[PDB]
Amino acid sequence: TIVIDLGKTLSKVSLWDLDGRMLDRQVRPSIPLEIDGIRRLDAPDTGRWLLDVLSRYADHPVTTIVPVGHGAGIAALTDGRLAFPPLDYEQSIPEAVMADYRSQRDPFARTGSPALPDGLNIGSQLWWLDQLHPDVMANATLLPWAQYWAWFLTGRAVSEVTSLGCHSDLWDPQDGDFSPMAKRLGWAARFAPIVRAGDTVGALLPAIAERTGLSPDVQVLAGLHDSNAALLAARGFAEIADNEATVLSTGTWFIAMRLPATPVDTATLPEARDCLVNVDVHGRPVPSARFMGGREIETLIEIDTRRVDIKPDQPALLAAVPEVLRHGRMILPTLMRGFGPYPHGRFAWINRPEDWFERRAAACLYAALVADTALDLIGSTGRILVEGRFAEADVFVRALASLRPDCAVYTANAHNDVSFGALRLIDPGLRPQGELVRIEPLDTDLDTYRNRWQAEVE
Repeated sequence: TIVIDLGKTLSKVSLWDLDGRMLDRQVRPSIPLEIDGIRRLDAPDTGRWLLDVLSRYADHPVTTIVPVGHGAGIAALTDGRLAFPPLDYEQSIPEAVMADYRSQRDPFARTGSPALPDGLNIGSQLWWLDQLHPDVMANATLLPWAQYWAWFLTGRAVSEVTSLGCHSDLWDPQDGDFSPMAKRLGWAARFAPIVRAGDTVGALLPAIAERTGLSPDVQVLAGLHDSNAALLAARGFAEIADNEATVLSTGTWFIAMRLPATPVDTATLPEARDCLVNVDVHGRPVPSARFMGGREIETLIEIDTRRVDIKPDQPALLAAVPEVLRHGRMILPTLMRGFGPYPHGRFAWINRPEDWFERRAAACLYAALVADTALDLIGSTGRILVEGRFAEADVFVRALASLRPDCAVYTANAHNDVSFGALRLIDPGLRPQGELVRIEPLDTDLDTYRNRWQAEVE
C-alpha cells in the first residue's frame, strides 16, 4: 500500500505493510509556481517527483494507493487534461472581485463556511477564475486537489465530500449536498461525480503502471482532505472509534473538531466566534471551533527557547502552577484581534508574574480556558484527544482535564506519521501506534481560578 500526502507545505509519499507499519517515506517541500504574478500549486512538477518515488517501490506487493490532499485546492480539466496548475490558496484575490463575490454568498447557516481571505474559500477562486478564463471554466470538469491525484493515476475524475466540506462555500453540511449558491451559478454541475473516500476510483493507468513498474492491478482510492486523515487515525484508537469524541489539534491554530454521536444543529453555530462546519468521510457534519492558540502563546514567550512544550521544562512549568493559581496571576483574551471565541477581548495581564516559568505556566492556562470556551461552542463532550506540539504541554493538557472533570482528555502514546489515517480506509480494523493515556487533572484549585478569569473577561 502507498499513501500520497500532497499537503500545503510538505508532500510525502509513504510505503506501508498490511499491518499498518511504515516501511519507507519520501518527502519534499512544496514550492509555489509563478504564472502571472499568480501563485500556483505546482501540479505538473509534483506529478513528476511522485512518478520517480513511485518507481522506487516496484519490488513491493502493492495492491492499493490512497491519495491525500490539503484543502482549499481545486483543479480544472479541459478536454480530459489539466487545464492549468491550480491556484495557491494563499494567492491574493483582487479587492473588487472579492467584494462582488462576498455579497452573493449563501448564509453561514446553510454552509458552515465562513468568509475567508484569498483562496481559503474555493468559491472565491472559482468566482475569480470565471473572469480570467470564462470559457475554460464552462467546459471544465471540477475536482478537489486530493482527488486530482487519484485521476492522475487513474484517468477517472471524481469528487470527495471532505474537501468540499472544508469551508469552500460549495457545500451544505446539514443537507449533505452542494450549496444553493454552487448550484445557482452552475458550479455544482461542473464537479466530477461524488464518491466516498474509501471507494475505488479504478485501476492504475497502464501508461502509469509502466514507468513506475507497479502492477496494472493496483487500485486507487478516492482519497480525502489532509485534516480528515488525522480523524481517521484518531478513530483508530480503541477509546475513540465510533464514540462521541472530539479531536483538538494544536499548533499555530488550535482547532476543535467534534465527531458527534447524535445529530447536531450546526445552522445555529456562531460564525463571529470562529466556528465552522466540516464533513467526515461519511458526509456527516463535523462541528468545529478554532482560535490561534499557538500564536498567542508565542507572543507571550517571545522565542522558541521558551516554548511551553519543551520536555525537560515540564516539571518546573508544572511546579510553577500552584503559585500562579493562588495569586490570581492570569491573562485575558485576546492576543489575536479578530480570531477565536473572543475576537475583541481586550488583552491584559493581572498580577503579571516577573519570572518566565510562572509566565510560561500561566500562558498554558489561558489557552486551556479559551479552548474550554471553544469546545463548549460546539458541544464537545465525553472524549477529547489532544494532538500537535501542545500535547507535550503538561500545564495545558492537565488544566484541560481539570476543567472537564468527568470528561476523558487524552494524549497519544507514540508518534504516528501524519499519513497513517488513510490506511484505515482500507483496513478499518487497523490501529495507530501507541495507546491513549488519560490525563490527570492538575494536582491540588482551578475553579476559583477560572471563576475569577471568567468574571474578569465579562
